[PDB]
Amino acid sequence: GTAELDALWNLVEAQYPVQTAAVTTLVTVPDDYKFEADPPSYALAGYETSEIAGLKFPKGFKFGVAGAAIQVEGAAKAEGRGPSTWDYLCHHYASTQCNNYDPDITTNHYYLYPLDFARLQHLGINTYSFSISWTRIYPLGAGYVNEAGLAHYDAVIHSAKKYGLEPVGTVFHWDTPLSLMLKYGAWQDTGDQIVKDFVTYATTVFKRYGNEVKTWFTFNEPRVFCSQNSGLPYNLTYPEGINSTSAVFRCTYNVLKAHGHAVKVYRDLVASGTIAAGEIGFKSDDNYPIPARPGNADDEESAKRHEAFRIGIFAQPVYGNGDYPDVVKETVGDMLPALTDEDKGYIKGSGDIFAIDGYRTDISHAALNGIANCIRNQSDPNWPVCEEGSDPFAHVYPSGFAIGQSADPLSSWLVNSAPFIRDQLKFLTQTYPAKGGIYFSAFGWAEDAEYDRQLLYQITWDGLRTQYLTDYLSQLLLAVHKDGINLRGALTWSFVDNWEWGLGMQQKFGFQFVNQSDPDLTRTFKLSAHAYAQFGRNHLHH
Amino acid sequence: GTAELDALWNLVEAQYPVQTAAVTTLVTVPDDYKFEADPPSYALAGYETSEIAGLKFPKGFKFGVAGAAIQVEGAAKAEGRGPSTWDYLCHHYASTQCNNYDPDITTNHYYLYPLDFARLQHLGINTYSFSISWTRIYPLGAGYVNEAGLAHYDAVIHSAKKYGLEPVGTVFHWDTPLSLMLKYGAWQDTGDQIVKDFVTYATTVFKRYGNEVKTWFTFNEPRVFCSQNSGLPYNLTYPEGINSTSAVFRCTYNVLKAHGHAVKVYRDLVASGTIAAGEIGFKSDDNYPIPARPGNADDEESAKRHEAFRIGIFAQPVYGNGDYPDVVKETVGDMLPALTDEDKGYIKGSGDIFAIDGYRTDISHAALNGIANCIRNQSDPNWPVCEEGSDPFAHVYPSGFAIGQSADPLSSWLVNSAPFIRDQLKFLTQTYPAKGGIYFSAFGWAEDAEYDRQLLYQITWDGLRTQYLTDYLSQLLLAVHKDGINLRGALTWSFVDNWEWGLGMQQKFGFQFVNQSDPDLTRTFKLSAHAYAQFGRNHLHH
Ligand SMILES: OC[C@H]1O[C@@H](O[C@@H]2[C@H](O)[C@@H](O)[C@H](O[C@H]3[C@H](O)[C@@H](O)[C@@H](O)O[C@@H]3CO)O[C@@H]2CO)[C@H](O)[C@@H](O)[C@H]1O
Ligand SMILES: OC[C@H]1O[C@@H](O[C@@H]2[C@H](O)[C@@H](O)[C@H](O[C@H]3[C@H](O)[C@@H](O)[C@@H](O)O[C@@H]3CO)O[C@@H]2CO)[C@H](O)[C@@H](O)[C@H]1O
Ligand SMILES: *[C@@H]1O[C@H](CO)[C@@H](O[C@@H]2O[C@H](CO)[C@@H](O)[C@H](O)[C@H]2NC(C)=O)[C@H](O)[C@H]1NC(C)=O
Ligand SMILES: *[C@@H]1O[C@H](CO)[C@@H](O[C@@H]2O[C@H](CO)[C@@H](O)[C@H](O)[C@H]2NC(C)=O)[C@H](O)[C@H]1NC(C)=O
Ligand SMILES: *[C@@H]1O[C@H](CO)[C@@H](O)[C@H](O)[C@H]1NC(C)=O
Ligand SMILES: *[C@@H]1O[C@H](CO)[C@@H](O)[C@H](O)[C@H]1NC(C)=O
Ligand SMILES: *[C@@H]1O[C@H](CO)[C@@H](O)[C@H](O)[C@H]1NC(C)=O
Ligand SMILES: *[C@@H]1O[C@H](CO)[C@@H](O)[C@H](O)[C@H]1NC(C)=O
Ligand SMILES: *[C@H]1O[C@H](CO)[C@@H](O)[C@H](O)[C@@H]1O
Ligand SMILES: *[C@H]1O[C@H](CO)[C@@H](O)[C@H](O)[C@@H]1O
Repeated sequence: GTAELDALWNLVEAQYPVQTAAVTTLVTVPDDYKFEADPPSYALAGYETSEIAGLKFPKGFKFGVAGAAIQVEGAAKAEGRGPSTWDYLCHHYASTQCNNYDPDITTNHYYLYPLDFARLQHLGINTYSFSISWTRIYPLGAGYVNEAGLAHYDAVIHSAKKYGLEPVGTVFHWDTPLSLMLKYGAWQDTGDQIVKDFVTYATTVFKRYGNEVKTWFTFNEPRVFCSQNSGLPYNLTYPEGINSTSAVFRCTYNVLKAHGHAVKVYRDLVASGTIAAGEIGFKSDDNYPIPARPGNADDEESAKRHEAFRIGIFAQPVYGNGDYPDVVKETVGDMLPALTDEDKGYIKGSGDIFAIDGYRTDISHAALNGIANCIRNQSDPNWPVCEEGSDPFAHVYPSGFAIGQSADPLSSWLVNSAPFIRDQLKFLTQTYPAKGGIYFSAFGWAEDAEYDRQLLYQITWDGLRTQYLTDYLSQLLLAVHKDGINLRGALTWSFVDNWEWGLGMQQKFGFQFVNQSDPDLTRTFKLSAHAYAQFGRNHLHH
Repeated sequence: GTAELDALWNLVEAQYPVQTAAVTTLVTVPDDYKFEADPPSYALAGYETSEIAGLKFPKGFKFGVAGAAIQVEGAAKAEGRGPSTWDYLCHHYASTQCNNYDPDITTNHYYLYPLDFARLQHLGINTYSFSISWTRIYPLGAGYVNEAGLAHYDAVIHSAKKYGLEPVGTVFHWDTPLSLMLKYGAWQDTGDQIVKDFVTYATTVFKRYGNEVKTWFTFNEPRVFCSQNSGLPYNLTYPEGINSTSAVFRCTYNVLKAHGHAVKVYRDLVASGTIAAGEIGFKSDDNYPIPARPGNADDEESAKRHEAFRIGIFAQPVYGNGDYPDVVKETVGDMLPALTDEDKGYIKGSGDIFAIDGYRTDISHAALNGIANCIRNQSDPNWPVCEEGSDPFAHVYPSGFAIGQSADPLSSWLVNSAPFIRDQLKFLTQTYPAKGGIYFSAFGWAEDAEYDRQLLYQITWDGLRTQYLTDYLSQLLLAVHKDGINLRGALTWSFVDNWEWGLGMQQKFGFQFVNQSDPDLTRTFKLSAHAYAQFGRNHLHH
C-alpha cells in the first residue's frame, strides 16, 4: 500500500480502529433460499383507495428502492478504500455528532449485496439506486486509482441485473474524500481543484459503467450536502477567507460547476459512442411550501424564499433560466460566486432528468419579526429563508394542527404529506422542466420509536410506514393519469435499516429490518415491503 | 363507630401525603367557550372504507366514551372519600408497582367534568360510561355513608344529561375500600361479609340514581380484577388458607355472588317502582382466540381453555347454563368454591345485557410441552390455560407474522385485531345470549411512544389510534348489518389520557391529550377524537 493512504487511516483510527464485520466474504445465495412467510392476507386490507383501481404506471416505470454507498456498505477499509470525512467525523466525535455509531459495518451490504438483491427480487422491485464510494475509486480522492474499488461495483452491477434490478447510479452521496478536505478544503476550495478532481473521478466511473448504467445523477441532495459544510469536520479546515456561513454557498457554486463539467463529459462520452446513451441530472429535495395563512403576502414570500434556497439555488441554474433565483443573490451577495460565462455553458441545460426526494411538503410562516428585518441579519435564527424554521411552525397550521402525520421525532423534518405530492410535481415540472421527465427519487418513513421494539413481530407490522408508501405511490399514480406528469419512477428510501448519518443505526427507514444484534445482520421483511411489492403487482405492466 | 377515616388515610400517607391539584373547585363553562380549531379537512380519509357505506347503527345506539373513577377523577381525599387499595399501593410501592405515579390528582376530572362534557358534546358524543368510587359512598366500605359522595355524582349525572350524554354506570371498577381489605380481606373473604357489604353499597347507588341511570354494569372485567388479587396489596393480608392462586378463584366466586345478589336487589327496586326500569350486566373482556395452526386439535383445545378461563368462568354462570366451564371445573375446582343452587338462583340469568371490552383477539398456541402435562402442574408457567401465553406466541402465527399492528410495548397485550371482531361477536352472542343485546363496552389504543413526544402538533395527529378506532367501529357497523348482531353501543377507552393502573399517566389512551405538565391539565383534541366524531355523523341516527 501507499503510505499516504496508511497515514490517513492511522489518523482516522487514532481514537478507535475500524471494526470488521462478522463475515467478510462475498456471500453466495443458495438456489433454495427460503424467504420468511407472507403476512396475513388481511394485513394489506384497505390501504389502497378505490380511486386508483386499474390504473397502471407507464410502461418502463422504474419501481425501485434507494441506498447510498456509505450508508449501506460497511467494509470501510476493505480492498483499498480510503477514508471519508464521515469515517473521520464518527471515529473522533462519535459521542456528540454520530449518536455513538459509525459507518464501519452498517448493514454490510458490501459483502451481502447478492442476498439483498435476491430478497429484493422476491418483492418485484425492478430498479436499484446506489451511490459510488468515491474513496473506493480514488482512495486519496485524486491520484492513483484503486482497481479493486472499480471491480467491486462491476460485480455489484452484474448481480443486480441478474436479479431483475436495473441499476441507477449516483456519483457522489456525501462521502467526501478526507484527503481532499485536508489538502485544500474540498468543496470549500476557493480555487477550482475540487472540480478538476471530481470530474476525473466522474469520467472514470462513467467510462467504466456507462455501458451498463443508463440513468445517472451527479450529486445526491446538494442543498442538504452543502448545508452540512457549515459543520464539523469541514469547519476544522476552511480555506482563508471562508466563514462557516459561506462554506454553504461556496460549496453551492463549486457543486454547480462540478455537475456542469461532468454532464459535458457524460454527453461527450455518449456522443462519441463510448458508452450507451442515457440521462443525467441530480436529485433535488425539500419543496415549495404552502403559506400558513393562504393569500397572505408574507407567508407567500417566505414560501418563495424557501423554494429558492432549498430547490431553486441548484435547480434554476440547471433546469431553468441558468442563474440563481433572484431572492438568493440579493440576500447573500458576494458569499455566492457569480456565474462566469463559461460556467453557464456547462450548467444551464446540464440536466436530462429532474429528480425530487419528495419526502414531504412543509408550511411556511413568515418570520414574526418581519422578513425584511430578518433577511438583513445573518445572525437571525431564521436567516436566510426568513420563515419560522422551527418545528412548531414548519409543520403546523394557525389552527394548531399539523399538515399531516409526524414520524419519529428524531427525524422531525419528516411528515406524511401525500395530498400535496401532485401539486409539487406540477410546480417542479413546469418550473424546472427536463426533457427526460421527473423521478420520485426518495421517499420513506421512520416509524416512531421502532428502534425500541425488542420483539420481531412488533417490528414487522409497521402500519405508519406501510401507509405512507401507499399514500405516496397513490398520489404518484394520479399525477400520471390525472395531471399528465412525465413521471419516470418511484424509489423508496430505503430497502434496509441502515446508517442514517448523524442518527446512526438508531433511526430505521427500511422496509426490511436489519438485526443489528446478529453477527450475520440477518434480514427479515416488514409489512411495508409487502405493501410495496403488492402495489407493484397491482399497478405495473407485465 | 366514627370517621376513623383518618387512621386509614394516615396509613396511606405514611410515606408521602396525598397531593392536592391546582384546581379544587367546580369549574364553570362559559357559554362562549371556544374550542381549538378543527384539523385539516383533508384528514380522516382512507379510514372509512367503501364497504361500510350507507350503513347506520340502530336508533338509540350508545355512541360514547368510557372512564373509571380512580383513573380520571383524582380528588383522592376530597369531600370525605375513603382510601382504596390503590391509594395504599401507590403511596407505598410507587417505585415498583405504580411507575412512580399515584391517582391522587390524575386528570382532575372530579372538578373539571362540566368542561369535559361540553367538549364531548362538541364532538357529538351521546353516552358517558363511568364508575363510582365505592369509597366515596362508604369511605370505610361499610358503615357510615358519605352524603357528599352521593351528592357529587348527582351533579355529574345532571351535567352529563345536560350535555346530551346518556349516563351509563359501573358500580365497581377495582377501587376496593382499603378498610375492608384490612378488616376481613377483600374478595378473599372466606365468609360472606364482602357480599353483604357490596350489596349494601350497590343498593345505595341504585336508589339514588336509578331514575337517571338506566344501563348498569356491576363489575368491570372481573377476570382481570380477580387476577389482580393475586398481587399486592391483596397478598399482604390473605386470610389463609388462601395462597396467591387460591386468591384469584375465591375472588371469582365472591364476585359472582356479589354480582348475583346485587342484580336481584336491582330487580326488586325496579319491580317495586323505586327506580326507573333499566338493564344490568357486567363487562367481560379478552377473547376466544384463533388457533395458531387451523384444524390442529391441540391449538383448538388451548383456545377453548383460554376462553373458559378468561370469559366462560364468569359468563357461563351468568348468561349460560349457570355453572363453570367444564374445563375450568376439571382444572381448578379444588380452589374454586362450588356455586350452590341458591347461588345459581341469583347468578343464572343475572345479565339483561352483555358487554365485551373487545380490545383484541389473541392467537392460541398449545403448550409446547403438551397441554396434558401443563394442566397437571400448577407450577408450569402456562398453567391453567396451557397455551403458550408469552408475547412471541400469543400474537404470532407459525409464519412468524403478527395477527395485527402492535401498540405501545408497555401495553403489549394490545393489538389491532379488527378483522376478528365480527367472529368474536357471533361467538359471544350465541354462547352467552342476553335479552338486551351486547355492548362493545371498551376498546382503544395506546399509541406507541406518544408519551415521549414533546410538541403538541406531534401528539395530536395520532394516525394509528385514529385507524384503530375507525377499523373497529367499521366492523361493529358491519356486525349489525351482515351478521344481525344485536349490538347496543360502542364506547371508546378513553376520552382523556388517564391513569393507567401500574403504568400511571405514562400510557396514553385518550382521544384527547391531557397536558399533565400544566396546572390546569388543559385538554386538546387528537385526530382520533374527530375521527370518532366524524364516524358518528356518518353512521349515527341522532
Ligand atoms: O434519513 C435522513 C434523511 O435526512 C434528510 O435531510 C433532512 C432534510 O431533508 C434537510 O433539509 C435537512 O437539512 C438540515 C441539515 O441536515 C442539518 O445538518 C442542519 O445544518 O440543518 C439543515 C436545515 O437547516 O436535514 C434533514 C435531516 O437532518 C434527507 O432529506 C433525506 O434524504 C434523508 O437522508
Ligand atoms: O391498562 C391497559 C388495559 O389493561 C387491560 O388489562 C390487560 C389485559 O386485558 C389483562 O388480561 C391482563 O391481566 C394480567 C394481569 O394484569 C396481571 O396481574 C397478571 O395476572 O397477568 C394477567 C394476564 O394473564 O392485564 C393487562 C394489563 O396489565 C385492561 O383490561 C384494560 O381495561 C386496560 O386498562
Ligand atoms: C463546526 O461544526 C460544528 C458541529 O457540526 C458546529 O457545532 C454546532 O455548534 C452550535 C453552536 O454552539 C451548536 O448550537 C450546535 O448544536 C452544534 N451542532 C451539532 C449538533 O453538531 C459548530 O458551530 C461549527 N463551528 C463553527 C466554526 O462555528
Ligand atoms: C436478533 O438476533 C438475536 C441473536 O441471534 C436474537 O436473539 C436470539 O433469538 C433466538 C431465536 O431463535 C434465540 O434462540 C436466542 O436464544 C436469542 N439469543 C439470545 C440473545 O439469547 C434476536 O431474537 C433477534 N431479534 C430479532 C428481532 O429477530
Ligand atoms: C405477592 O405479590 C407480588 C406482586 O404484587 C408478587 O411479586 C408476589 O409474587 C406475590 N406472590 C407471593 C408469592 O407473595
Ligand atoms: C396453593 O394451594 C393450593 C391448594 O389451595 C396448592 O395445591 C398449591 O400448591 C399452593 N401453592 C402455593 C404455595 O403457592
Ligand atoms: C412442573 O414444571 C416445572 C417447571 O415449571 C418443572 O421444572 C417441574 O419439573 C414440573 N414438574 C413435573 C413433574 O411436571
Ligand atoms: C403543556 O403546557 C406547557 C405549559 O403551558 C407547555 O410548555 C407545553 O408545550 C404543553 N405541552 C404540549 C406538548 O402541548
Ligand atoms: C474477511 O476478512 C476477515 C478478517 O477478519 C478474514 O478473517 C476472512 O477470512 C475474510 O478474508
Ligand atoms: C374553581 O373555582 C375557582 C374560584 O374559586 C376558579 O378560579 C377555578 O377556575 C375553578 O372554577
